Amino acid sequence: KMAFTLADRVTEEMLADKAALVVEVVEENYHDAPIVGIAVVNEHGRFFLRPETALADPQFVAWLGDETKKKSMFDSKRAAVALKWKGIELCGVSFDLLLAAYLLDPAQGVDDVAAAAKMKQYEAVRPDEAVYGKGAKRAVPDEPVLAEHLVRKAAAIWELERPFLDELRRNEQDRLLVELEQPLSSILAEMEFAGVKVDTKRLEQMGKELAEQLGTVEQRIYELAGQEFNINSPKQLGVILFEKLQLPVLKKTKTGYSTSADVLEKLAPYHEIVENILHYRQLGKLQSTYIEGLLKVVRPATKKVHTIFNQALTQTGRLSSTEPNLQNIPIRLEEGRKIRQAFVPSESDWLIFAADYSQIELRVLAHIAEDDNLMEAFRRDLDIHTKTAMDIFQVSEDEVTPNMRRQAKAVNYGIVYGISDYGLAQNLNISRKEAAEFIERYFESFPGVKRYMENIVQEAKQKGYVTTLLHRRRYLPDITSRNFNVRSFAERMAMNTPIQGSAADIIKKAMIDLNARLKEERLQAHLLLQVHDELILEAPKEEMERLCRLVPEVMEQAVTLRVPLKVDYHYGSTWYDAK
DNA sequence: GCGATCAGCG
DNA sequence: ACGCTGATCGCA
Ligand SMILES: [Ca+2]
Repeated sequence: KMAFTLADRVTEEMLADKAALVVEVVEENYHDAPIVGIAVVNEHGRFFLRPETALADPQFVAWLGDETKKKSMFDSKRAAVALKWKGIELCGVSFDLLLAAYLLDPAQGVDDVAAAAKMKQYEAVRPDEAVYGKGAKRAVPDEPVLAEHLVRKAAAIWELERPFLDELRRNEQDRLLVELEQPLSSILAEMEFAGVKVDTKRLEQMGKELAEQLGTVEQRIYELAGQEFNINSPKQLGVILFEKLQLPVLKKTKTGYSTSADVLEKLAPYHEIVENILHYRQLGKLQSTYIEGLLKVVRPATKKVHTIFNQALTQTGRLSSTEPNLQNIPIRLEEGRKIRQAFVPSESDWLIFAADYSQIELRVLAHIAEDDNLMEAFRRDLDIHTKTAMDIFQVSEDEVTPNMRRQAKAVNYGIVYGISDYGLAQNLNISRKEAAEFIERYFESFPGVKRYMENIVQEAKQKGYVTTLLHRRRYLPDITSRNFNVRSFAERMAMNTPIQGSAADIIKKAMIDLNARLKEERLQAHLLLQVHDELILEAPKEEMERLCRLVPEVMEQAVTLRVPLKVDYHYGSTWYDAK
């Protein structure tokens, strides 16, 4: 019901200098995954290609790698990375319908061409799920069904570029797509394909020593509990703590007794068992997620892990990392932080270089709210978290422990993002009127932040959305809901999203500037990971001293704010040592 | 499949 | 009753 050529060979009219291209990878994880078909729509017509012929044709391969041949795509990072696993470079992507839909409305959840197309009343294409099936029924259909689905996606992309571009322009989002999100997409592709090298012997050795500490703590719990149980069974664990040992019930869940770490810490005066249960969970988390979980996804021949950075998922414009998540590798507890010793450079006498922004979101907040005292504090490079710990625990800067600082950190962001006196008292273990008086005092010193929090909520009520400094957008229909709880959650989104989102815009700008600068200095250094406000690279040890001057400066100059941006940096033999 | 939980980011 | 995530696991 749509006309196209089922092509055998590649012809010159398939290689026009502007086209919609579909390079279909059905597997969710596209690393080293099969390419099942190719479709091209251009001025000359519509074409389906079998990949075993087009990807071995030198004229088609050259066309893919020629940046003057412009391609409109959906999810071009997926195609680019699977092509790299075929030894093929894709260049010239001038429109990515996934990123365009994500900028226009991140809450759509647009996961395929049909879902983006529906945004513009275009419906002559089917959902990917209806063509391939789901779960155990997933299959590549017969070639004519596949060829028509891929051509319909390409024709949809061909039609939808212009209406998407013109709405992006009306939102002031068109330079965000073309100068930020599309260039970042190619940089993520390289990072994911390069991967990160893992010391599997060291990981395996820690997993052995963990399995032995786990058993010990486990017997000390059973003995403290009188009997044995499934320490992972909330039914059983709840029965032990709040019936057998008769500990107080401080919190319930929708299913029963709460056993979260916040509760278990408040019960430590009552019984020694709760601190052993905490230690047990922590050692079990390291074992399942970060030992077994990481060994499960290492590619054995190279000892590399290849994450996928989802660029069109978070409601704020942050990235996320999946399979493995390399953005939540432990760091705070000493036992967990040693996991970072297994992350090593991919070549001998290379090193890991990490740089990160200091207090990025409070600096963004200072700039956006134009708070006099908050701006002045950062013009003095004050460490607000340490300063806040001193104020809370009535100590000196000498006696600010890392746990007090991390505590003050949660208070600093909590207050500006709408923490209540109740919530503050539960976090500090102070009375509820002391928490409220503290909150009033903090807004006495930063009235401009208070004003911004009110202004941004009223602006979200009247506009229907909030924006970031580079014009990312988030719609907030619930901001006018009549239900008090639903409306309150939306108000705190209006306070938080412009700040977190602007901080995501800034570090994405830095990654793009950094790559251009690495290239102009002809350095071998390349990005491996982004962790929200941190960039991790690897480079020959001979480039470290240049990177100590280049990277901080690039990051600090990514944008110009009314306060300076501050960047800390370390390097060494493993990720562990690069802090 | 989902909720509770916990690892990270602010 | 601060916000944004992803992984594991039990299942109330
Ligand atoms: Ca930081």
